[PDB]
Amino acid sequence: SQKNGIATLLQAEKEAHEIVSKARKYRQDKLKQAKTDAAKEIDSYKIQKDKELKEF
Amino acid sequence: DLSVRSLHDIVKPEDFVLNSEHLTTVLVAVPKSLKSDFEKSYETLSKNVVPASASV
Repeated sequence: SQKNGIATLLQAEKEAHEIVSKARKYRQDKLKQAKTDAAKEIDSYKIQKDKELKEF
Repeated sequence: DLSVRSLHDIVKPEDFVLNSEHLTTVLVAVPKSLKSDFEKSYETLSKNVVPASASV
């Protein structure tokens, strides 16, 4: 009966590893999400200094 | 004699699973007289074991 519990343990091991692969994909995507969150935020801070320099 | 020899001619994908870090493969050489003691004490030999693996 080892050929059934070994296959079920292998399928449960791959299904357990798939959540770690998805967590690694989300952790890989969060670093690009932070850089997009800063690159989308600097452009609103540049135009305030440019409009303040033009008004000054 | 099983002291320096390693199984490399009778290995299959249903007796040794090393595709994940959760499960591993450990070989235990026992005598002919100590087969029932290793089969009965195989569950109590270590925690987190796989049952139904007592086979020649």
